[PDB]
Parts: sequence; structure tokens; C-alpha cells
Amino acid sequence: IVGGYTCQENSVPYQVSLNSGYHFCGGSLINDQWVVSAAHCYKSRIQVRLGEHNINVLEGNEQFVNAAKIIKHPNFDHKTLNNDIMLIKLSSPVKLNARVATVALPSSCAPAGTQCLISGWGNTLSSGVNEPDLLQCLDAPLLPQADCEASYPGKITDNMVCVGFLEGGKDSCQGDSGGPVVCNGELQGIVSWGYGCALPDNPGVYTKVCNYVDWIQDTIAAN
Amino acid sequence: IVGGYTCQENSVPYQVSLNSGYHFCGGSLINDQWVVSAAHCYKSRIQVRLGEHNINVLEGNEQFVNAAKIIKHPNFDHKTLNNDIMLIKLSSPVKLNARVATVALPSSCAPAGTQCLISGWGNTLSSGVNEPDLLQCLDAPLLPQADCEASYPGKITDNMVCVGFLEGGKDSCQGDSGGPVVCNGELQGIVSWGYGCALPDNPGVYTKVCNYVDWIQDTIAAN
Ligand SMILES: [Cu+2]
Ligand SMILES: [Cu+2]
Repeated sequence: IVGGYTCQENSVPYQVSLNSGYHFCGGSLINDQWVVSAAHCYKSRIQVRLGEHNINVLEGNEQFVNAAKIIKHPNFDHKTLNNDIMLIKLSSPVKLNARVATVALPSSCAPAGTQCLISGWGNTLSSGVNEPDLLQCLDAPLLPQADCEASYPGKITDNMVCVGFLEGGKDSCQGDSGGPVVCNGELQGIVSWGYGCALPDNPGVYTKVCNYVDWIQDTIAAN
Repeated sequence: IVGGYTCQENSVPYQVSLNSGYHFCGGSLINDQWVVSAAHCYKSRIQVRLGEHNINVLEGNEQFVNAAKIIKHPNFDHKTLNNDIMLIKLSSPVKLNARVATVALPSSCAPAGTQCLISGWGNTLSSGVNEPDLLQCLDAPLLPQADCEASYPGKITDNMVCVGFLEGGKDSCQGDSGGPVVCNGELQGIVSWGYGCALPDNPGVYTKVCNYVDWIQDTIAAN
């Protein structure tokens, strides 16, 4: 998160860290045994870390759990990052409590103008890399689809939505990938891509989760 | 390397990749059993990879060797990155040949105006991160110390030298760290830090190797 603020400790209780010896992506807990993330965060083995605030200090609320099935969407295409969404089933259900909780899936697609919360332990600079310890937060609105399209000519599918500020300064970045954008209580987007991080006229683009509620549900049911 | 060109295969034969399950820093081979890198690239276990061009494909000239002693300078200070230099002794001597060779240590400090070659598998973007497969190269001059000082007020010690372009566009970046700047045949600088990557008025700053020839030699002798 570039240009964001440090989240109050465990105020984003659905946020998870995907770790393979180091933090490389984020995700969201949608029920006690399943995480949703980006298909681009695929790796053969993943340890999911829940209840985190400081990614480098054990503060006493962490639950570390291995991923048992890691399921990318059938039609994920790495060249366009179209259908960038992946489901992770945990080896064991987690114990839900104040600091580790679920986020609801969307009842419908959110309109342009909605303020959303984006969080992650991703890069905090628009140039160079600085990885933060503490979870970062950003309040940002869903952009009009025609501004998304204007910023990325020919690259936006109906499964993508821009969230951010056309002025730049504030955006998600690498390492936030796979993490949540939640707009009053429901998961509406997954961190996916954008040109640079926090550049003017280059808002971040997100996987539009309302287009996948049926896929997510069938996949959970069948697994 | 931002704004650089892909080096001809094995044209930089002293360049090594420090790997701990992934590439995280560079270094230079200065004799058949020793590598010099940045103290900031310290890790408890390191595999040194020599003879590389494509960091992700085995092309047939690679030699992978573990580090036996990893020695940071006694006075390295992580807050200012002053004395950012580290020596690595390999478990076995490597076999030197056309594609794996040594770079000479400096006979003296190079003057402002010298063109140098910088190489690495570091980040190639001034905003966001993109890690390259193929080794990257950049021709860049040593800057006047007063321009270094003007760009980083109060942060430049006599053990640092700026190399780069005040206009921005071309610079080293994260992942190049610990790698070589060679100015007609001798190692004159080690990739260390800078604000951003390739920003105007923010040239890269390098560990000034001519200040450490005696330390490097005593340390090798004693180990
Ligand atoms: Cu990719
Ligand atoms: Cu550091």
C-alpha cells in the first residue's frame, strides 16, 4: 500500500498473509476453511497466516495453517491476468474470534463512487521497494469503468474494476496482490495489477469479485 | 537495472547471483574462492551462482556453490549503510574459464567522469517491480562528489560514491544490490542504495571499493 496508514491492530480480521518462507501475497478469509486470493499468487506449497498485524514479530494472535488444496480458476490467463482469482482450502478450519473473522461475499456489483478499504503488507513506495512490517490500509473509491478503460486502453475485461485515485500518490502495489478490497462489509475486489504503483493516470485494477460468486460457491461445495 | 540493455551472454563473467531459494542480491568474483558483495545482502546461508545469463533456465555454464564463510565488515551500520561491503568464501574453488572469471581490485580511486559498467538481475522499473530473467547492463559515469552530496544532504560518507545520471531514467535498483560497478577492468563500486530507482536528482550510491582494498586483502589472508 502506497500513501496509506497503519491499520489499528487486528481491525481487518479477514486479512491473511500467504507465506512461502517470506510474505509474497495477501488474501481474505471467507469461511473457517477457505481463503480467496489472486491466481497469480499460485505456488505449490503455501502457509496461510491469520491474526497478523506485525508480519515479523509474534504478537500472540497468529494462527499459521497450511494450504491443502490451492485452486486457480480454470480460465485464468497469465498474459492478461484475466480471471485472476484462486481459492485456498486450509488443512484444518481456523478458530474464529475477534481478531480472525470472515468477510461476506458480494450480494451485487458495487457502483462507481463506493468507498472501499484496501489492505496489505505490499510495497509502500511509488519508486523502489520498501516492505512494511505492519499492516497498511487505504480508503479508496471504485472508479467509473470508462476511466479504467481510458487509463488502460484495450486491457480491461468485464472481470476487472479500477479502484484508486487518478491523481496518483495512493494505490496498492506488489506484495498486496491477492488481498481484499471491501466496500461496506463485502469483498468486491482482489488486488491484481496496474502500471507502476501510485502513478498519475494509472489506477490499480482489481478482479471484480461479484462476477465469481457462483464459481466460488460451486467450487467450495465440490471440494 | 532500470533503463539498461540485456548483456551479451556471459560477457560479464565475474557477475554472481546470491540465491537463497530465489535471487536476492548480486556480487563479484575476485579470485577462485571469494566473492565481494554488500553487507546488506547478509543471510545465514547463501548459494552463490556463477556462469549465469538467464537466472531461470539452465543454459549449461552454471556453477552453483555454497558459501562457507560470510563476513560482513566489522563497522557496517545498517542505518546509514555506511561500510556496506561483505566478503563470501566459497566451499570449494570454482573452475575459472571463459564464462567465469575474476575482476581486479582497484589500484586507486576512480575520478569523476569515468564510464563504468553496472550489471544485475535487479528490478527494471522506476515504479512497481519487474524482475528480469536475463542479466542487464548499464553504462554510467562516476559523478562528482559534490553532486552526490547535493542529492543526499547529510547522508554521503567518504565510503560512498554516486554513479548515474542526474536526469533519472537509468539506474540500478533493488535486487542489483551487492553487484559490481567496473570501470576499465577494476571493481570501483558495489550497488548499495539511493532514493527510489532512476528518479531525477536521485542517483544511485555505491560503496567506494578503493577505500577497502587493504581490509579485503587482510580478511582473505586471515581466513
Ligand atoms: Cu506474473
Ligand atoms: Cu535493510
